[PDB]
Amino acid sequence: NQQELSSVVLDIGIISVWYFLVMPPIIMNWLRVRWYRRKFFEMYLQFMFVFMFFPGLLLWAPFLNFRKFPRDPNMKN
Amino acid sequence: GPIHDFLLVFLGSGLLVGGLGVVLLPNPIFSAFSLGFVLVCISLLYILSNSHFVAAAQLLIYVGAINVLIIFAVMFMNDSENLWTIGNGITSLVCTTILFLLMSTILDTSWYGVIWTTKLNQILEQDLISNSQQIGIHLSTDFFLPFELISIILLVALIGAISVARQ
Amino acid sequence: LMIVNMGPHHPSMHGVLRLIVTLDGEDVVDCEPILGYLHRGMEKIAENRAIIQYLPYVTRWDYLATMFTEAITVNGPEQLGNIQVPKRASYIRVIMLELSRIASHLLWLGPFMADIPFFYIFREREFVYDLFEAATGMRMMHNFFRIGGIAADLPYGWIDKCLDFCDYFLTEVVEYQKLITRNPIFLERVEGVGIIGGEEAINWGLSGPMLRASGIPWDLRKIDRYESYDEFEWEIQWQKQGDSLARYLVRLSEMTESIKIIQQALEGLPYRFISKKPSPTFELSKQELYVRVEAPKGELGIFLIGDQSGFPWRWKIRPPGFINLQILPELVKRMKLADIMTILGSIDIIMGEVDR
Amino acid sequence: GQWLSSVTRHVRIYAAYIDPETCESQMDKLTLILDPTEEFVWDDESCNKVYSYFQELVDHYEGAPLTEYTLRLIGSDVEHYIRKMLFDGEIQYNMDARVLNFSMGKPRVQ
Amino acid sequence: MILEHVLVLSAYLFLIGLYGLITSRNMVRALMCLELILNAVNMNFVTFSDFFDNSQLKGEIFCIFVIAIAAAEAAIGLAIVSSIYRNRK
Amino acid sequence: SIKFPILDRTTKNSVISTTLNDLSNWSRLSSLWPLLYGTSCCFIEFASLRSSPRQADLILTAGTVTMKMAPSLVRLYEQMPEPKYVIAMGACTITGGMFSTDSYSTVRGVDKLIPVDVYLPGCPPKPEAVIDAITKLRKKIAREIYKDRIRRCFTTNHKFFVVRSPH
Amino acid sequence: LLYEYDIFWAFLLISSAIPVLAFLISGVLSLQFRIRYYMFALVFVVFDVETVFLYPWAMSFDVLGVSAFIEAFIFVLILILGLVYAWRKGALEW
Amino acid sequence: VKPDIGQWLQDVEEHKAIAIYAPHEGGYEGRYLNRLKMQGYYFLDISARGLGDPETTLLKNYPVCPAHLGKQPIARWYYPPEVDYRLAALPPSAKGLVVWVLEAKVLSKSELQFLALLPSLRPNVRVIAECGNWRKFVWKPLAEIA
Amino acid sequence: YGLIWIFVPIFSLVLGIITGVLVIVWLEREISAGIQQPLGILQALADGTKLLFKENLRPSRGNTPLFSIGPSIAVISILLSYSVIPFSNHLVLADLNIGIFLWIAISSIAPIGLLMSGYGSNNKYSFLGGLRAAAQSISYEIPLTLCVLSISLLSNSLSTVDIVEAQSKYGFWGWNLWRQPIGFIIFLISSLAECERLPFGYQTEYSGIKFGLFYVASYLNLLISSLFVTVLYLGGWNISIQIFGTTIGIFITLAKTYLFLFVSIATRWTLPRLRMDQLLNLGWKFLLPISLGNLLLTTSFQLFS
Ligand code: SF4
Repeated sequence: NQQELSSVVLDIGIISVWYFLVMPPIIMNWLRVRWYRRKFFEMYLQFMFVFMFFPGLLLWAPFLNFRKFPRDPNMKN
Repeated sequence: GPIHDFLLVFLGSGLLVGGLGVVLLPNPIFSAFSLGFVLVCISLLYILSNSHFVAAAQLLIYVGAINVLIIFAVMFMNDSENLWTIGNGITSLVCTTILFLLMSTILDTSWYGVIWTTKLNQILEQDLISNSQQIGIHLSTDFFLPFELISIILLVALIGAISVARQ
Repeated sequence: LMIVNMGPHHPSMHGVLRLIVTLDGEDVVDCEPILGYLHRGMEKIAENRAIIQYLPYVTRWDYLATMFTEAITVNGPEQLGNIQVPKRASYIRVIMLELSRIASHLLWLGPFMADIPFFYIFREREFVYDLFEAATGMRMMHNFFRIGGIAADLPYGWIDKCLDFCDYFLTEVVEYQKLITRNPIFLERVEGVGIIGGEEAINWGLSGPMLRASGIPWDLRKIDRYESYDEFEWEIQWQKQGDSLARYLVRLSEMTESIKIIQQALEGLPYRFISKKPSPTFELSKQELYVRVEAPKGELGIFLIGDQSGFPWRWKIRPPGFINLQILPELVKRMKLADIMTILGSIDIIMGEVDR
Repeated sequence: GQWLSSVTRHVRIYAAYIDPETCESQMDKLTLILDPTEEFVWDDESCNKVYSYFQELVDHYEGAPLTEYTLRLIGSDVEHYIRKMLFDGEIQYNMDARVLNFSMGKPRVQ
Repeated sequence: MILEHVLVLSAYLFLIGLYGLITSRNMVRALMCLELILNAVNMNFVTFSDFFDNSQLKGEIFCIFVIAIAAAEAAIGLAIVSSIYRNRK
Repeated sequence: SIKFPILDRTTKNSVISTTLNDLSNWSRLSSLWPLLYGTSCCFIEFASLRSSPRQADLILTAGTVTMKMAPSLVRLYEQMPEPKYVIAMGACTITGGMFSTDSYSTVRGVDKLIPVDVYLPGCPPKPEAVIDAITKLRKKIAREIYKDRIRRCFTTNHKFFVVRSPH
Repeated sequence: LLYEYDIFWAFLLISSAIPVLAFLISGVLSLQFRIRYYMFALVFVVFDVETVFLYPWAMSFDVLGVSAFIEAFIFVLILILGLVYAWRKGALEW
Repeated sequence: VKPDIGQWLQDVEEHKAIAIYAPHEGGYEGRYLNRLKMQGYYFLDISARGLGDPETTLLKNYPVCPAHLGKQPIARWYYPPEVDYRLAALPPSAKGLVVWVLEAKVLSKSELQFLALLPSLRPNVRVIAECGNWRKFVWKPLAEIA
Repeated sequence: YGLIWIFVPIFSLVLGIITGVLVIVWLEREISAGIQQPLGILQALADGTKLLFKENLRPSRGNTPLFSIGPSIAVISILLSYSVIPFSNHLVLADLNIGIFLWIAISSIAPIGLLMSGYGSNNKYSFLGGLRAAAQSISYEIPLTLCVLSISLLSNSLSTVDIVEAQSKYGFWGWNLWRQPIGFIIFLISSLAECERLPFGYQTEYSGIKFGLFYVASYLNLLISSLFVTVLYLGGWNISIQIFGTTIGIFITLAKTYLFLFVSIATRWTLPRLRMDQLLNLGWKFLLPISLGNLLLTTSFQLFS
């Protein structure tokens, strides 16, 4: 019988869309750019981070755009 | 409300058909797993009976410790064989008449009228509310003597099970 | 006495074999090894093919070390025709044969440590196959053994990688040696099995690690003066602890002895690729010649009765590990289902030379 | 062990208690399972003809011990009979499986 | 409030396990029926403690004790059955 | 000379059903997970790239198959019967390999034993060849739309007793 | 009172209806005699009942002094004497 | 990924010769082949990694030449053609076209790819579904370089 | 309103544990890609749909109800005990006066599912494997509940939210790492060893959806053992040495369960099988007496408290 909050809208939905939109591309980018430049301490904390930060990566799992150009090539397709 | 007592009647029907599965199935394995279903329903009835440490204690001890060894001995099938094991005319007669006495005893008794009485020793002493704490204070020092006795009973049960089951 | 089926897809990966046991309880007591699974019929086809046509066929026998098979099947016609191999190509053959012995023992202890991981040995194995690619060009399917020696010459990068292999390899070997002294689960899970002694391993059929497990300094190439073995450093394992860890010390000492032979042969260089090549095609004679070489599993053998034709009249192979498979019916009597994995590991066998 | 058969494409001996498609346990009832992989057409009248031909072949070819060598011989000449039946056009192909490798060769313009 | 129906279910168990305890081919089916009888008495004690005795949980304490003794009985009965299974061939 | 299919129509022509078919087919083309099946010269690719013999429907035959291997192999395909197919990853699962002329106890390919989608060059290629093979197979399954769930059993049998002579 | 486990009944209902529904959507859309482990379970059952006794005592030990301490000390003394019996006999043997 | 558009079907019914520029990143290639198969068509496979003289293989009944293992004779027989027998491999009438799925853009010779695309213009029921040298994305460029 | 607000913590918890078992699958794949050297995140859902869309594969044995409910009870024996985890000071599913005791009961009904699996499969392979799996679930239960009992004896409470609060009084040293590291080692070996992971089948007739049920049941067993590692020894939401406290506390406990996932998978890859004899030698003659020993130690130690 408390109702300590009394907020109708835009309290946790804002934090939910923040954590589900701003976080996962930077998290996946840190997974990309630090794939080799890491200590096993760093890989340990990155594994803990990607374990903590899983279900936001659902809108970024099929999409992959800036991933493959290890040269200076031309689109000769 | 109605979901509570309808869940009670559902557990009753499932538990009675599981018990008839214990009694009247050709496979003893099927009977043992119907016993497991019955004891899950017993634990759910004890949850319904507001006795939750009792509920998970019966769930812990009586399929997790009993029915494992039951199904061990049932899959290791051994051998086959006035209240005595002589049936088809005796146990049906005494079963029906003791069933009729118990149905005329339970149904023809105003139980809630008796719940209205002896109400002073269930007013739930205010300084504690928690069920497992109350079980522990009534079990450790109040009924101290059977608590000390089942230690001896299970000691002798373990020692006799070793001295028999090895041979 | 519930009969185990012992199916084709084993929980381990050491070939396909059949080891039906009555196993009263968990104690296995009676073994009936059924074979014939990975069978090709090498003898009749080898009678139907020439030496240059059964010479691609010598790859399906001990493919964890393919240098031994083609080495003995080319050393057959060399001593048969009495054609001299020069010292340079013969010593490079010694180096690559001991490197294949290294490869055979490490590719034994890889999946053996996996059953009882893969990249703990594959860090070495990538440079090992780089050495095989710089030596002949293939991974394990080389065809580079002629009468005069190696079919090609060594390039200028392979001798540098051979110089670098010693301080690339021996350090991780001695880092892998201390594990059995440290880790007591190898002191408690493979300890005990292998209770045969020396007077009994000579008695049945045994050779290789099962014969050197009893403290016998046994070697074919030391008894038979072959490839100047008494010039190089030798230490044949006289380890007399008997059991499976005695066999593991046997295999560590054999790898270290081969490391010492290659390390003394790094700067030897005493001489062309193939001596006596006037013509591409030749024949064979008719003698009574049984040639053998020191296998990593113990006395691989080639039996030959000639035809004075293009085809050999008789071509029978004595594989080391198949004679070494006879002792498990006697090493099955008082062990467990958790022990037979260690048994079929410590035999050190693949089914390529078994059925053949 | 318990399996005693010489099972290939379109010929499977399967001497077991198999009335329906549920396998079992093992007996003298040789259940000839034909076309596991859906490789040809196999109309029901032609299947009855091939099954009757196989029945006549196992009736005239028995009398010796029905061990595995007779099973190899009878599956082999049953496959010869199926090949000479499909070559004469009694058995067309399928083109409803995911391979259709034309296992007996393409029919010519001859 | 039909909550007195769980007593009727208790008496149903107490009759069916007793019927299975009389007519039983082997021993372990009758032992399981005996365990259903101990369940019937057990849920009777739990129901009566729920209805009447909630300050002291005397019915629930006795539930703990009767399930302990049910465990001991089942353990020794299966020990006897297993010793029979050893002593037959 | 082939047979004729039915080819009536495509009943599941909504956007949701074809979307679910495409997603389930692409996820089916994504999750290979072979039961390995090595035990031969093609086992060597496993270290560079379960145990329940009814689980993994997407097995590739990476082994030298013989005549004595064939009854267990067709039994294992009976243990993977309906959903998926096998990939021949050996010249001996294709043509009998290097012993295609004169070998008696070696089958000339499993192309007379089991339906095969993809044929390999055979003897241990590079470890990315199996990756290209499963990618091709993924392109093959992506062409498949689960055949619109269209089902036929032959059931050819004689109930006359054979002229048997056991041991 | 149906407040402690009021969400737990719905949790049970969802979790119990989901495997049968999974079976429906998967069906529409496409003699040993070893008694050593028996003997382990036979020691297990009585040690498990003794743990069940140890559960509400340690729940309710805070309100009680050294008296409940020596109560369960005698109890676990019986327990460890049965365990030493299990050591010294042919009980585990594995 | 998964851009919901049947524009590749419009390309295959308009141009019928498109280089499927798509990686080795799993099976993201057969979904348009599955949409062509669900339209009532029939699709069969080929590969240009070992296909030489492609117009002489799709037509003109290229020879069988069974590989004898030193035991049988040469037996120079004439096997039926690739796509003529595939047009003969359409038993019903509802099959509108035949898709020829080609999955090898390398070792292909630009001239012979134009010859094979002209052979897709020879029969009206033939669809060329060649590869596109494995780009990173999914691109359906037509036969312009060939 | 009468059921939506009640259903949505259950729904959010089921979605959370599905994401967690996705984490465990791809995280064992990531540690295997570290020790063995994007699309891969959805590859685990592709695995789940490959195991989902399959054949029923029922043989001719007449145990069809037990064949149905075998892997079902094997799933229930983990899934029913996710109502137990205090991720923060809030967002626990129930108040749950007996916190970990219900988990011990639901983890103790797992050999019922193991024996139902051993009988649902008409194979002596899975028969012997169900006997072994049920026997090791039985055998490793006693030091498990012993160290459970010792932690609940330190806290003098069984309800998990109370013990999670109770660990934060002395501070960083107030956790049960510095109170019972011996019992922590007990809970480590009991957590890793029980789920057929640290030592080692029995699915030789279960396929299709039932194989996926055993799959998700094993990895959810790993999930719930890891979450009890968090709420017993490492702490629930406290880092001492409104709405945002819940959001940071769920991150704290997920970092702790990721820590235990990395430790558990690494210890799996660096230890072999105990070969089934040292397994029982451990759990009966060694692990159970030392669990009783540190039970006696924590029993003597709570006299002054
Ligand atoms: S084709 Fe050769 S390498 Fe491949 S599996 Fe067969 S025998 Fe082995």
